Amino acid sequence: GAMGSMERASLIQKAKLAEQAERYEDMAAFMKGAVEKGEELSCEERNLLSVAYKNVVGGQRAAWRVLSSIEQKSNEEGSEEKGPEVREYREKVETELQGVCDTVLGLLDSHLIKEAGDAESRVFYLKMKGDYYRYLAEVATGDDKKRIIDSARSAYQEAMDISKKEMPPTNPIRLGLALNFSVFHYEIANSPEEAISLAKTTFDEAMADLHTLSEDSYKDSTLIMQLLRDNLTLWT
Amino acid sequence: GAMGSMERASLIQKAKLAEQAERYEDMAAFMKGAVEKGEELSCEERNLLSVAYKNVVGGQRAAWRVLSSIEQKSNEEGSEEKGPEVREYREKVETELQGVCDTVLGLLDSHLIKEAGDAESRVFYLKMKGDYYRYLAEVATGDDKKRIIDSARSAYQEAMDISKKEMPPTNPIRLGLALNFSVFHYEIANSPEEAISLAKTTFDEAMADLHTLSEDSYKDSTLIMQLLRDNLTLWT
Amino acid sequence: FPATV
Amino acid sequence: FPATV
Ligand SMILES: COC[C@H]1CC[C@@H]2/C1=C\[C@]1(C)C(=C(C(C)C)[C@@H]3CCO[C@@H]31)[C@@H](O[C@H]1O[C@@H]3COC(C)(C)O[C@H]3[C@H](O)[C@H]1O)[C@H](O)[C@@H]2C
Ligand SMILES: COC[C@H]1CC[C@@H]2/C1=C\[C@]1(C)C(=C(C(C)C)[C@@H]3CCO[C@@H]31)[C@@H](O[C@H]1O[C@@H]3COC(C)(C)O[C@H]3[C@H](O)[C@H]1O)[C@H](O)[C@@H]2C
Repeated sequence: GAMGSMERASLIQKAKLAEQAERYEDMAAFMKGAVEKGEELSCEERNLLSVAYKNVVGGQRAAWRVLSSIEQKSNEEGSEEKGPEVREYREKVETELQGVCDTVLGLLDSHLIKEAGDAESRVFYLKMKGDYYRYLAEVATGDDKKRIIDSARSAYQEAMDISKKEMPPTNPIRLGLALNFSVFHYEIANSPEEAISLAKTTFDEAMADLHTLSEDSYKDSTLIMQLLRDNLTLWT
Repeated sequence: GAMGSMERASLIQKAKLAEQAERYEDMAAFMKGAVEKGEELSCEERNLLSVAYKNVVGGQRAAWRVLSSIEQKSNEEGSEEKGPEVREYREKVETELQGVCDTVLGLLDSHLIKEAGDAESRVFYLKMKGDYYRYLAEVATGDDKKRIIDSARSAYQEAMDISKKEMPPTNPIRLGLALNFSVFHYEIANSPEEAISLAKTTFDEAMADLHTLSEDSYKDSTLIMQLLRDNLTLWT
Repeated sequence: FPATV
Repeated sequence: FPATV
């Protein structure tokens, strides 16, 4: 890798600088370099990794949705034939998105997940694994689509099982995992009832555990709780 | 170039798609491909070219300013030494920005400017030439800095001379050229009085020509006129 | 679109 | 920063 000659601490420092500069591709490349040093990641370092790639793939997903919408309209009745360009360019963005998802899934598989033994790291990485298979599922159409969906489901489910055994209901990683697995159910798995049930049960169990927290932990948990409520309001 | 096998019309179509998707790097690469087909650019095509690269370099400039500010603070009295990383990463972004400016200046020199005979194309391209030398000047520090500044000045001045002979005072290209040359004076050439004089004279001569315009042309001219006024309000 | 983190 | 177009 092109980051192989840079010190681990320097890669982490530069990832923070790139974040400040809103240079998320750079941020992600620095954090991939850091992962490839082979040492486990601290809590703060895991957060830099996830923020970097979430922003990169988030932009690709937004662009893919714009292009897919144009493509769909061009395939409606009465639409003037415009040639292959819309499909070609949607395919170009899709392939680049798939490449980023494969890169992240590769980092998790070599070797972040296998060395992650504490709940806060293992659940975090398995949530990421579910997230990036979910992004692959959003664009999947061929023979492999059901297997991609089940890979997302499997990763989310292992993360869910660990989080319920090992973390309090208000833990922000547990909450964000449930938020996203609920969206997986609604948007990917065609299971809106499961999505609603999960979001409601998660919210209610967190409500009942807020009394144990400091003010700073309370702020963190209620932030994601409001996203659960927002989704429930969208869905009901 | 990697765009050499794609039809000119397809590159233009994809540049418009990339704009819609806010994929400005792609947009710029498609328009460079279109320029390299060797045909002159239409008015709409010139606008796609300028929008694409303005957005790319605009992001690089914003990031460079964030990093330069961090670097400066790290060189204040009492600041803890943090090593070479801030300078290195600022240099990385700076070099990428310089590369984009060189690419655009190359397109203008091979061979957009030399084939541009109508005022609306020649002034447009010479404004771009001034703009991208100005961005090079914003980061310049060595033996070449005065020559970079004078290259910006020279391009802006040729554009100014043509625009005054060949375009009405309300022409949007003429107005935007004056806006930017005024900022060149204030921010690059250490000539705030010249910047203020140019912005005021431009605004007043445009005011007096608004009566000749249709409603649609009126909208276009007054838009940039308000930016001249905004700058005058910042400067006085 | 719904919220994810 | 001042306005440019
Ligand atoms: C793999 O999934 C990662 C998700 C699971 C839920 C959330 C996650 C991520 C981040 C790192 C966190 C948050 C908080 C704000 C909800 C955001 C959610 C989007 O990405 C960030 C983690 O928050 C941490 O990092 C944040 C970085 O951004 C700042 C603003 C500095 O705020 C920081 C918080 O102060 C810090 O506690 C949050 O604890 C957890 C891990
Ligand atoms: C080399 O310098 C280019 C500058 C000089 C002033 C300005 C320039 C550029 C654009 C293309 C123009 C404008 C208008 C809105 C002031 C913006 C200024 C920033 O970039 C765009 C040109 O405007 C044109 O393209 C715009 C694209 O964006 C939309 C919003 C579709 O609006 C479009 C306008 O309707 C169209 O007239 C404007 O005529 C001139 C050429």
